[PDB]
Amino acid sequence: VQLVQSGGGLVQPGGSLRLSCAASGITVSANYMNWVRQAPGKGLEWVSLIYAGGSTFYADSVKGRFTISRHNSNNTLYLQMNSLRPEDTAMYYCARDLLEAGGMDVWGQGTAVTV
Amino acid sequence: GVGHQPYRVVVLSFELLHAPATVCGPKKSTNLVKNKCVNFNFNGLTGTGV
Amino acid sequence: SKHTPINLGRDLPQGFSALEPLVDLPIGINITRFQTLLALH
Amino acid sequence: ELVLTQSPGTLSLSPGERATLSCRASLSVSSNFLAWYQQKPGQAPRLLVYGASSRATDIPDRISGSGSGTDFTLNISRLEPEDFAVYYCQYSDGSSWTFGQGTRLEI
Repeated sequence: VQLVQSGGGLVQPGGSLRLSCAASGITVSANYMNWVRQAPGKGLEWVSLIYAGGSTFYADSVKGRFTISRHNSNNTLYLQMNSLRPEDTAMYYCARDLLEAGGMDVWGQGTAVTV
Repeated sequence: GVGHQPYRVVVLSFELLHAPATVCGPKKSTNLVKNKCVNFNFNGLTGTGV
Repeated sequence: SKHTPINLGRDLPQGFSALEPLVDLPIGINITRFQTLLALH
Repeated sequence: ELVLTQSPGTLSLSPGERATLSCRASLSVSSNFLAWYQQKPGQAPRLLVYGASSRATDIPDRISGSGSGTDFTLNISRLEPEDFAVYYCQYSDGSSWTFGQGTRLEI
């Protein structure tokens, strides 16, 4: 019923950046998670998807530079940026988009990636 | 166009076990000679003769 | 199998009759017990 | 994969009048998995309609938004001053995911 994105900030490229997209009440641990970026001066673009089953689909450009995991007791998603780049500066959006509707989007913590 | 057409899909599966196999083909029949020395293979029987 | 309607009176008659093959089943299962169906209800 | 030109990029509208807003798809796309949804920059975006058939929540449900083939649009019956946001036209496949850059509605 309420979501917060916490832990994202300014870290050097090449390292690992951690972020938590946390919900309250609405049990999304079996729901369909999509992960979207928004670069400055650029529109929204989807990157990552993780489902209830053990199947991970990522963007074509980045592919294996992302890590996503889901907490088994609470509806919190921990996501990890690996091998960062300065051109990867973007604000972050996590969502619970079902194929039927794709609702309740989140404001998202404003983030930037640089040296 | 081609992207959203109803495509009929059939999946064929098989496995091995100690039970004998079934779909082993229609096989070959010749019926060539009835008087001369040949090499016959009547239902897995190997031999020669007239 | 064999079916022989030559019985006269009673008893298992003296004589001799072999058994022809009838069918073969490719069923690989362990067999340990045997029972009979006498369905006269 | 899917190209979607969302038109027009500049608007000179005013609240309280009829507006028709369109997105152009690539190849004869359907609308049963289409997603029109609102977005306010700097804040949380909102949902307009799923499947372009039955309108979503938190809206007075006056949008005649539908389409087929390459023709997808929404006609608003009455504009409101609260509607000055960017709308996103979307379609989903279940295995391929493509976005559409939204259109700027100002005066």
